[PDB]
Amino acid sequence: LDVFEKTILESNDVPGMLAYSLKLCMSLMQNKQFRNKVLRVLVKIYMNLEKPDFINVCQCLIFLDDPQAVSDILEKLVKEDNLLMAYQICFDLYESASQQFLSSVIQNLRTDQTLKMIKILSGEMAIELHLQFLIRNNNTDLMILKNTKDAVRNSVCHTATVIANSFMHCGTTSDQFLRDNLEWLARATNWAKFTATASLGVIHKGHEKEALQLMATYLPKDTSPGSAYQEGGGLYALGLIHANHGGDIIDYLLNQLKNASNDIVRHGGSLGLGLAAMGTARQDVYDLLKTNLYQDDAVTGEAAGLALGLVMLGSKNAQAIEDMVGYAQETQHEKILRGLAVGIALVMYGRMEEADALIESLCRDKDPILRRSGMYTVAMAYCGSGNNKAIRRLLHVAVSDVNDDVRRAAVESLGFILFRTPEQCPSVVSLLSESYNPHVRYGAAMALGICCAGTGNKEAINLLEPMTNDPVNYVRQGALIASALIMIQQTEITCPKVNQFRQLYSKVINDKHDDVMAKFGAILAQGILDAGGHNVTISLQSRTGHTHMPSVVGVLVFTQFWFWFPLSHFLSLAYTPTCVIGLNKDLKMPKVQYKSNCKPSTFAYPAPLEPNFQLLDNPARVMPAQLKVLTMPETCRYQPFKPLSIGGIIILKDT
Amino acid sequence: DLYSRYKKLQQELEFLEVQEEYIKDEQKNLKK
Amino acid sequence: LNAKVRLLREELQLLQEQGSYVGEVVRAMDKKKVLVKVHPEGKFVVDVDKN
Amino acid sequence: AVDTAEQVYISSLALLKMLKHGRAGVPMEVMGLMLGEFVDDYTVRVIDVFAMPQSGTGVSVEAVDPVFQAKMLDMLKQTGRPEMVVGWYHSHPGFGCWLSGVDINTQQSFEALSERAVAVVVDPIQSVKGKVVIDAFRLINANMMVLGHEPRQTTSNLGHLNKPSIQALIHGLNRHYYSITINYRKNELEQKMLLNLHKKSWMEGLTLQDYSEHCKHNESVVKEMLELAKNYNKAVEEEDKMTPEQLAIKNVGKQDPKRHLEEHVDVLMTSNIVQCLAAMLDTVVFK
Ligand SMILES: [Zn+2]
Repeated sequence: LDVFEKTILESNDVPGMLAYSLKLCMSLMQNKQFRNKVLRVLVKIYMNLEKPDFINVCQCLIFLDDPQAVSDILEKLVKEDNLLMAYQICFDLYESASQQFLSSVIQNLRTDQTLKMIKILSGEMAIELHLQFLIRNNNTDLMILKNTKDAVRNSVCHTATVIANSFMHCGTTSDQFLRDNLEWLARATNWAKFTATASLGVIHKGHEKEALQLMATYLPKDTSPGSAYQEGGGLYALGLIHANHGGDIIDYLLNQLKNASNDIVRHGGSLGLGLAAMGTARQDVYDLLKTNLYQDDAVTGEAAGLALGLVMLGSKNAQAIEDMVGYAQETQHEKILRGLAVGIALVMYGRMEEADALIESLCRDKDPILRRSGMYTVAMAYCGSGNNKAIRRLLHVAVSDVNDDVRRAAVESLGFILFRTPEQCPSVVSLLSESYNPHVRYGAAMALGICCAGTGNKEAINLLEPMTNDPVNYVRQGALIASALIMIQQTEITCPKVNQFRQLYSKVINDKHDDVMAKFGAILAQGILDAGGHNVTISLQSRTGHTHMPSVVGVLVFTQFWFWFPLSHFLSLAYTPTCVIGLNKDLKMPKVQYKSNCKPSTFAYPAPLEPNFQLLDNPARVMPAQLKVLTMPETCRYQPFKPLSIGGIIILKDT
Repeated sequence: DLYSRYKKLQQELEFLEVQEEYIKDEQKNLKK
Repeated sequence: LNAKVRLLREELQLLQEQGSYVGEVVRAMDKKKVLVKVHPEGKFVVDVDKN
Repeated sequence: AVDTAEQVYISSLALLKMLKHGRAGVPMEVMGLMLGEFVDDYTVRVIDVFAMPQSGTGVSVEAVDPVFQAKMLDMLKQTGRPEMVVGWYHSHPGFGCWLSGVDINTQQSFEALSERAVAVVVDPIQSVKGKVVIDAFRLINANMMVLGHEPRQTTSNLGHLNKPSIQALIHGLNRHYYSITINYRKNELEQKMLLNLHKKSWMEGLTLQDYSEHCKHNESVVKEMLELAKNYNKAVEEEDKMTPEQLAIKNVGKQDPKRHLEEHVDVLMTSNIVQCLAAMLDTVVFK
């Protein structure tokens, strides 16, 4: 670095130099031992800079995992007595930093002067700003579902259709597709009630303040109906609404779980508690789950196994690994074993070097379930980082190993690994998209679906088109879901296949000669393609430059809907709104419009079925692909403190 | 610029060697 | 090699569609319809595949 | 209120008994009782199976004998481990895998005593090398169809992995009974004591295979290549003509030296390589 340090100051300035060094270092450096050395040296030149840059001082700090350093840097922006650059950099920190990291900064600031920091770190205003953003512009088509209602039967499509509309209102809280018609809702029962009630949670996600009383409709003393599943789903509902945010719910959920009735509601509590307190590693919750998990009932193992991982996510705790793997060597029940497939895998997250001991122990295990559970470990142990060793082992298992489920999971794990380089990602699945084994094909379709979901890659869709007509019924389901993710919020901007795909969905839902499971992916795909009224998107990466923990964990769980349909609700976590928001000095959101520099057709909504200055107010959405084609009117009294090239909350500066 | 190419290809070569182990590993399994 | 495995795997599902009668077409008719006499069985007026 | 993820695990040993009994009475429909243990509300596992004596002439599974059931069950417990009858199996010679009118009638009897009884059908002729063909089944209530509400309340994409056989669909498949996915349990002690045991020899490696007869075999095979090779010449000129498909169909009545010559060469090289190699290997192992 000494020759690097000397090059920090040179005959040339730092316009792009030292700006492309960071971009290059992140995308090429493999070993972390050297990555940290080069990074913190990259924080040095900013600190000594005459007008130090602060937008990216924290962004480059989060990787190093230095909770204290950010605290002092933030305070030096209060003693200096400017709330502008010390305010904006606080919102980006919340969006892209780990909760343990974020929780590790408040206590420095904490230990109404104390209100300004604490509030801006939880993001509650952002959620409210997000919630206000969603409700402000919601364009969902009643006919789009209406054309699906006529195809609804007494089959699983009913519970598939309830899942579909929930995605179209992820946070909008417009529960009127489910309120205009109810007698149809009472058609499916004895497991849909848990799934349907879950669909309520996703719709109301972010409505934290008015949360408990909205679940109050399902209290024992209020109605007390003949089914306990509907009340159980309320515990599940809290998790979906309160995703990645546990306040008083942790006390509430613990209170409900402490008293245990028949374990048909204890499934929701374990999942609901896990969603409420994901990635926190609180010993209090961990202990309670064990006593529930050790009850050794199949209907409760899946909730316990998955939940146990969620709470202790990214912990590499020795006791948790011993207990989780220990229980998955003597439980005769299989459903609990299934839940531990992701529970142990989740616990080891973003490690890439500490999973070697467990990966060798799991991938070599005799039990078929544990073999795949190890595959997910490598899937998350090396998330994003396109490690060659991980793919090498993964590819060998995906071709030579015996059990089909382990092979299916092996190919799906590829997407998590090569997602940082979407273009190349289809290079490893081209030959595997037509393998002899239908199961390998399904993973291939989902390998692209979760790998390059954000981008509408041309080659990716060309691969999925031929596989959309495969004779294998379930392989067809995987094909459709891949397309829905890949062309999310795409309107003729990526390729002209967006128009055709929607009509392809209809023909497969309107036909009476298609496999009941085959149309399940189609109906669910239609909802995914229009997630949250087109105002949400799925992207495992954040605009700042950090991988989105909730999205990766959620999407991995969503792919696990072969074994538990109601478990297929963990896709709201991966939903991230695509919007740019301007704010006042402290809290006000002004009323300004920023125009675009492209044709209006590209930005246009699908609309129910030549200007170059597209107008959009402050609470306006711009897709990340076209987020760079916007115009900020300099003639306005407000100016953007952040560059208007990477979206999200922006503290607009008045002039 | 050039460093973006020397080390960009280095990944590609270390990639083509991984597809040489998967393709030649499925041959021993496909034939079976 | 992958294609060969696929082909041989579909033959089992393929060598079960009912076979085809062999007949003799005495005279062609109109509207792309022909009149054929089948082996030990009566005559029939049958449509013609577009191929 | 079934879970459409039953996944009836059978055994590594119950299957062999099922097949052996099925083939023994191949013309008829033998019947027996499955001795397994319920574990989950989602899976039913069998462990052992014992046959029931045939009543006599007649390809039917008319009825079971209560006294024989008790005598064997009360006898297996005192030596092995107690087990509860979980289902019955009868072998269909070559019809396929389904339940007939009588088989349905006999099935509701078992379901009356035990709610989650599982009926299994084993086909000993259709199964050939790697496919055993079982497709365990269970009955659907007539009330549901009268009610019209679809049963099995699917809650996972696990049961819709095997396409129902058209032959089975013709009968009461998904109309009078629903299939349950069947998988198997295998362990290394079982596998290593079967795979590494079936086709093995003790000392045949160091045996020189009647050295006098070995060269005689070579002479006969080689002499066949003298005539076979000559026909190869006559099979190269007339080839590479128009309409190779015509050429391809022209090799459907007469031996093709292209393949026949290679077949003999393959056996010739391996026989001598092995036979010769054993010569030097023996010359060092023994003095
Ligand atoms: Zn029968």
